[PDB]
Amino acid sequence: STGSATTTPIDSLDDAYITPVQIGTPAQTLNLDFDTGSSDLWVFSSETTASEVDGQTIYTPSKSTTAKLLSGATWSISYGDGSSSSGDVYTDTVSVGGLTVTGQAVESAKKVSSSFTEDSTIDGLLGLAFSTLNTVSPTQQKTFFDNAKASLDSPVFTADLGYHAPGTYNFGFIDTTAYTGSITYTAVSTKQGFWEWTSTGYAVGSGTFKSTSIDGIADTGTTLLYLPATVVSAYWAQVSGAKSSSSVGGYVFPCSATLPSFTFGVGSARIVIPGDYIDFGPISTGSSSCFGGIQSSAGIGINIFGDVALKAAFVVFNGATTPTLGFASK
Repeated sequence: STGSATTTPIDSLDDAYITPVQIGTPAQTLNLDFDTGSSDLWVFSSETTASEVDGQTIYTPSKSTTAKLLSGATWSISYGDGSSSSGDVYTDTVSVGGLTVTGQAVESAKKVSSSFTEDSTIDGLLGLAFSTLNTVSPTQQKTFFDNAKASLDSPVFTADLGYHAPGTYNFGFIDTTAYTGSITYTAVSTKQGFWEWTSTGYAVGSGTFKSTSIDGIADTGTTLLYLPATVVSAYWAQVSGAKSSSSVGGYVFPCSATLPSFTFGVGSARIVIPGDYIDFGPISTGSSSCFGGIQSSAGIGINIFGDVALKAAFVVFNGATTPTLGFASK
């Protein structure tokens, strides 16, 4: 089997991407944030504290003839940006782009933190990291990908995120028309439960490539590109007026600037992030100070190849017995 679904930016800055997901019988369609940095599929629901729902579409398990309460199971998750959610668990039928999993754990939110409530466009998350990170207790549950894997034509999914435009998540096949040149594959460590890999270096604009190992995670659920302070300082030094602002919470730059590109290495291959992809617009409405899309990972504890990086590539998440990651230009 295979599946193919379009993923759409939630706003004009590509702050996140939503993908429609069918849950239950008859189908209830919710727009979920596909997150290769976590491993829970959770949804706003009829059980979510009413004051914490503001415009989201909810899953109502009592209206699904295939929903079953997973007795005794609870979940609770905290994300890198400080947001969180928790609740109980059902199993139900879940379909993505024509690919159907029966008996998928659907984690129903009883509580969500303010940032989730305040974002009306995201109805929940669909985790695509390794199932070892799943938070369901006392019986850990599998991700959608893990459940689908054996049925897929090939044990892979691909992320093709757009810049200010829709893109595609595919399951079970590689669309050879969706990228240019070749796909370069690179090793993955699953030791921390992430799609963790090592970039071979970087360049700023038309500058010379610096060969240096940068360990980090491919994370569709993180907006920006978080890299070591040395790398980030080298980038922003090429932008007149750019500075790190503790009050704003990162590097800012004059909105009148033309940003240089940023290149990252995948083996001997190179992915170029155009300068415009690094512009996240005014820090507040009407400001002439703009927020940068490349930020320091210092004090996160890990480097993160988030959407800023991933949307410059066609990315293969290869879930073979020994997982790997592939990157192509597009």
